[PDB]
Amino acid sequence: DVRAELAKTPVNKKNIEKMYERMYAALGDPKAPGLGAFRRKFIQTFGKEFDKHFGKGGSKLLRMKLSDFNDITNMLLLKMNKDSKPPGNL
Repeated sequence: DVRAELAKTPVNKKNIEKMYERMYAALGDPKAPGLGAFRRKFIQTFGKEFDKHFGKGGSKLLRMKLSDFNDITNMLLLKMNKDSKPPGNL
């Protein structure tokens, strides 16, 4: 959806970061209210790299071009989706 947003118009900063806020509030911060120990794994293994390939607060993503972002997130997913055993029990 940001891969559409970043190409929907000339790049639209406040809104592009609002989506990073959605993402990082969901899946970037380890200090979540009701975080599960399974999902914590993904956060530790990639929240770091969201700070690096994107910026903390989205700064790189706020200016980065879509041909880069597309393959940045493809690369992230190519290593996330590599394997990940879904949790068994609440």
